[PDB]
Amino acid sequence: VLTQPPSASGTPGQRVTISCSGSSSNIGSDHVYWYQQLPGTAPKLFIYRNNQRPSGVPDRFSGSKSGTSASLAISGLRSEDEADYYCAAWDASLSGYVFGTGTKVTVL
Amino acid sequence: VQLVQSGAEVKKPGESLKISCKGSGYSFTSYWIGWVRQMPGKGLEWMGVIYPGDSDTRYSPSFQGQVTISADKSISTAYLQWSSLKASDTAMYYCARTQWGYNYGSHFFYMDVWGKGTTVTVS
Amino acid sequence: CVNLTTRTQLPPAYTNSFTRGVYYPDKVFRSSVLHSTQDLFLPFFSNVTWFHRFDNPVLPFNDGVYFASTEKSNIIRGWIFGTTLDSKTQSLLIVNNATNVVIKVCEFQFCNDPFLGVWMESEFRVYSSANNCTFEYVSQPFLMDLENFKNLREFVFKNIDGYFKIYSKHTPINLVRDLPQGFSALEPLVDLPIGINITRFQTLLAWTAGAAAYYVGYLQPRTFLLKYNENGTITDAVDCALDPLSE
Amino acid sequence: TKCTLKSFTVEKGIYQTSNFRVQPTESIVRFPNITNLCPFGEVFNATRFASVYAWNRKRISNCVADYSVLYNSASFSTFKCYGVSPTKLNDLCFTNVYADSFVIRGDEVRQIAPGQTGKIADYNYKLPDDFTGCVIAWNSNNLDSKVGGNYNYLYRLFRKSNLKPFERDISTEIYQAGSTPCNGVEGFNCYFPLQSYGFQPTNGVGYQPYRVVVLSFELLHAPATVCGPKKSTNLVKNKCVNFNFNGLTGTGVLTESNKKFLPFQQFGRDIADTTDAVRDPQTLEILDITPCSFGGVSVITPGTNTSNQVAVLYQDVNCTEVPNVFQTRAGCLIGAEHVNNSYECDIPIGAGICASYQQSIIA
Amino acid sequence: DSFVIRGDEVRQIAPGQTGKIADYNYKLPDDFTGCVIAWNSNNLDSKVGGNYNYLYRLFRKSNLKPFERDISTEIYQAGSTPCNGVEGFNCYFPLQSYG
Ligand SMILES: *[C@@H]1O[C@H](CO)[C@@H](O)[C@H](O)[C@H]1NC(C)=O
Ligand SMILES: *[C@@H]1O[C@H](CO)[C@@H](O)[C@H](O)[C@H]1NC(C)=O
Ligand SMILES: *[C@@H]1O[C@H](CO)[C@@H](O)[C@H](O)[C@H]1NC(C)=O
Ligand SMILES: *[C@@H]1O[C@H](CO)[C@@H](O)[C@H](O)[C@H]1NC(C)=O
Ligand SMILES: *[C@@H]1O[C@H](CO)[C@@H](O)[C@H](O)[C@H]1NC(C)=O
Ligand SMILES: *[C@@H]1O[C@H](CO)[C@@H](O)[C@H](O)[C@H]1NC(C)=O
Ligand SMILES: *[C@@H]1O[C@H](CO)[C@@H](O)[C@H](O)[C@H]1NC(C)=O
Ligand SMILES: *[C@@H]1O[C@H](CO)[C@@H](O)[C@H](O)[C@H]1NC(C)=O
Ligand SMILES: *[C@@H]1O[C@H](CO)[C@@H](O)[C@H](O)[C@H]1NC(C)=O
Repeated sequence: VLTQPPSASGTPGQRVTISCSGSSSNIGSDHVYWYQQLPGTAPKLFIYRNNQRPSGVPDRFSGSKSGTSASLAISGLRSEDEADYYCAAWDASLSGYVFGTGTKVTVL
Repeated sequence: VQLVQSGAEVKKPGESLKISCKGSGYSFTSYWIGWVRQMPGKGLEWMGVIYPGDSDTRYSPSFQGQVTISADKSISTAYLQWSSLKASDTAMYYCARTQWGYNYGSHFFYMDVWGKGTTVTVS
Repeated sequence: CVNLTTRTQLPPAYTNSFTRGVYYPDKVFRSSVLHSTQDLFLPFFSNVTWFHRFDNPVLPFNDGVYFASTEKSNIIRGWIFGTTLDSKTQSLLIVNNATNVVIKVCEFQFCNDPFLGVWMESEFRVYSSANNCTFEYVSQPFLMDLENFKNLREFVFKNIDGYFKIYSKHTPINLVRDLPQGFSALEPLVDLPIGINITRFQTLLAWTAGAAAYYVGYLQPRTFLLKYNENGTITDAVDCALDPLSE
Repeated sequence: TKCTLKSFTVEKGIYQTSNFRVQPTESIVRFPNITNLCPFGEVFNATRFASVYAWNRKRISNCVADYSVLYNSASFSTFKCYGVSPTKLNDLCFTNVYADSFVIRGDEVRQIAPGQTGKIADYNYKLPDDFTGCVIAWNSNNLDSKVGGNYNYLYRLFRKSNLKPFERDISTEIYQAGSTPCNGVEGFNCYFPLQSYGFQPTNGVGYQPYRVVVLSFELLHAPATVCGPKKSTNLVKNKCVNFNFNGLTGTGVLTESNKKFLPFQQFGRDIADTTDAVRDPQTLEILDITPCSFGGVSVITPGTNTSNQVAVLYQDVNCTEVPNVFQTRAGCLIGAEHVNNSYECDIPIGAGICASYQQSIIA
Repeated sequence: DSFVIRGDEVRQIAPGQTGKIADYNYKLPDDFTGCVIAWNSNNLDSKVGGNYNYLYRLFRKSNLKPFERDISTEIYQAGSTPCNGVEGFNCYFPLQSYG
């Protein structure tokens, strides 16, 4: 089970960081995927291999691993970013991809 | 790659229901068409995968035996099927095409593309 | 498929191989040297089976085969290689048809008397069912002229370490009824990366009969001493197991 | 010279003390310029993969292959290379590379190594005893193992005779282990020959799955298509260089050849069966390869009683190649003064030339 | 010399062996005269949460020479772009902490 703060908020043009805590079972092995769910839309691959970014994705999004916790940084926040930001990783104890508790970013 | 899944269903408890996940625009016979639940306004839960090519099945612990997920490689469409529909089972059910290559030994499972889901209402 | 039954049944004929069937054993240039190599070669003065009718029964393929045809109107079409050749096992079809050269290692359901027909080409009656194809290659399209002999094609067919190796030489010929005496080497044509089990072979020919004949010989494990000239061409050879003198 | 004899006194004579050799000044690397990325990643990336009894094979060809990714990887449990070493794999070009792929059990990973024995090695997949390759294995216990036990992967437990190297057996015949014909249907002493093993996620490392992708690199002599990611340089002729032609490496002088290579021949060998000619992989020019000039070095000297002045003879070396310079048939003699006066032979030089100290050294 | 290696890697700390530990962290000379004494320190140096104090250098420009200690903290660029000396794509700390 990946643990995430229930909300994040900041002024547009700032940089916002989101935490995602886990154990050594799940994040111990190259797993910090990130997908956002904008209202009424399906998630799609937005960060893979901890930080790698797909072609088709805005360049301002960069995250990284902090041990057994994940970290996502939206630099130069904009309006459209009200998207439920999901950190994912698959536990490895009985397998199973687990999504974090989800963070609803509010722009101020 | 434009997986066109299904519409929206409203059904009563105890009935049997089938959600199709139609694949198109890619080699649907060789990729994992896994499933994910999303209760209204909550986090995404993984459910399980099916390999249409060999009908191999995988489940999360919260679903193994609660949902029976199958595939149809001839028509290129994978099926999530309920043994028994339940009251709480209402959710926004997506189907995404997963990969699980080792990328030179680093295991990954990233749901690259997603359908528009299936809002299943129980009453 | 159509089973052709109007064929006379006579025993096989035999002839003398003389010194034919020597090929370049490798892909490295050497010159003014004598190189001793252990490989599958056609023995000198061996008994080569000689066919014309519509003569093409099923024949054995053992360690490898030496094949030669004497033609004036491109009667030879190709070969079928396999274990059963009836879609029960993986099979190889090599055909040089009116439009291209096709090599396929698909599972084919072959006819029990496969052939092409023809001066213009018309009939193609080699196989019916064909699926689960693993390798295919098609040569750049070309038109073959289908109408003493003039064209000699020599082939050695080997199946070693996953490769189907085809050797060939083209020369003028002027005999009516035999294989020439003299020496020539077969150059490599193509390295086919096809791991196909080859143990039996049949000849494809293209009503009336034409003027043609073909020869089938067999390769054996032998040591040969090969003579390379100034240009790296193999110009002579000794069969080390033929007689005490060659040894 | 004093060092050669391990003495501080040197007698009159000629001593061979070293070897002169012109050193290469450039590194000439020529590979085919086919920069299409080689699909190695797809053999490892493959979502599926075989079973040991029927081991999938991909023949990788016509590509530029980067092996840094394999070595720099931090994930492989076992990266054992027989015949070659991973770091130096980038330098060479291979005629053909085969990528067998299959899912073995953990304890059995040792078996998929040259000349090893066991069920997997004998009746399922046998590595040739002369294997040139890399056995790349990882702990695939979290992808190919299910809670209930995956059975798709089959290993052939019993065979009539051991499997020959690089031979695939897809036979489904029923194996009789008694004198009775078993009859081709199950019964006592009739059983299916592929026995399906069952993995669960929490099994011990002995029963944990270790996927393997043996890379059987083929080094036979022929045209080479798969290659290292190395960059090529301009071709330099008539100079001592270090060359690398499609995996063929050495030091020498490249000159234009008059040999008539056939269209299929890629390089040549001398009477000694050593390489002496190469076809450049980018332009189909035939080059002759000679070693860079070399020869023995002899020191012509009067004894340490008379002089510390010496002359040096470069044996079978030209005087235009080495950098009182006297060129003779025996080689280039520097430091001895050539005179028109003959005398009795004192210190032999060679080819009729002798040297003496008469004061200075003369030839 | 004293250090805490991982179990699978114990084989690497032997003469003429290869791996991450052997190449970029500690290399035993090929002519080693010595004894490699190792014990199962899984109950002293491992914590429930994962000890991070022990760092192994995952990527180096070139292999470590015998009995050479690298204390470098430079950021390792793995692309043509100068990574710029701060983290980003293809800039990462070179000592990756195992847990
Ligand atoms: C080839 O073998 C057959 C076997 O019966 C023999 O009759 C024949 O004479 C042999 N060779 C020749 C050149 O006839
Ligand atoms: C496809 O190949 C398999 C070989 O495993 C064979 O059993 C099968 O019959 C083939 N398909 C058809 C339609 O013949
Ligand atoms: C080819 O098939 C035959 C069966 O007729 C078998 O005896 C032979 O060993 C097979 N060859 C190979 C290389 O497996
Ligand atoms: C070598 O080739 C040349 C043509 O390039 C030819 O004139 C010459 O006769 C050949 N030598 C031999 C011995 O065949
Ligand atoms: C690459 O090699 C081919 C040989 O087939 C040659 O035609 C082509 O010009 C070469 N490219 C360059 C940039 O030299
Ligand atoms: C398959 O290999 C390609 C090329 O190396 C790579 O880009 C891709 O990520 C791999 N597949 C997956 C699911 O990542
Ligand atoms: C060289 O000197 C030694 C003594 O130092 C003497 O015995 C010897 O005869 C001398 N030889 C010549 C050629 O001068
Ligand atoms: C040295 O080189 C010149 C030409 O540069 C040549 O004429 C002469 O014969 C050479 N001498 C030897 C000993 O090779
Ligand atoms: C030897 O005599 C010739 C005259 O023919 C002269 O040119 C030459 O220079 C003399 N030797 C030397 C080393 O000068």
